[PDB]
Amino acid sequence: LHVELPSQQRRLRHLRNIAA
Amino acid sequence: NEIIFGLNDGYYGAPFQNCVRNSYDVFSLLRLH
Amino acid sequence: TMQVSFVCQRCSQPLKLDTSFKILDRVTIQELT
Ligand SMILES: [Zn+2]
Repeated sequence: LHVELPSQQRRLRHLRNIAA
Repeated sequence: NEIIFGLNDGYYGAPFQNCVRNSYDVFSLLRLH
Repeated sequence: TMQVSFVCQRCSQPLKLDTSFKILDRVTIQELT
């Protein structure tokens, strides 16, 4: 659920997952 | 050979009036900083 | 309808700005930067 309007900070701090 | 990431709101991949509220005022933002 | 351009990063609700933000004096810019 990501509102696509700008000003939504998307940094490494909001990132918790990785997969291949 | 792909990697799929995950953020707070979901998963991201590689590229192949009644609900409004009040925002903090400048004084409060200065106090927070 | 009401057009909004910001959303709370934690609160997850659209926000309404204050006039002082649009009328930010150079003091606030210098301090926050
Ligand atoms: Zn909030």
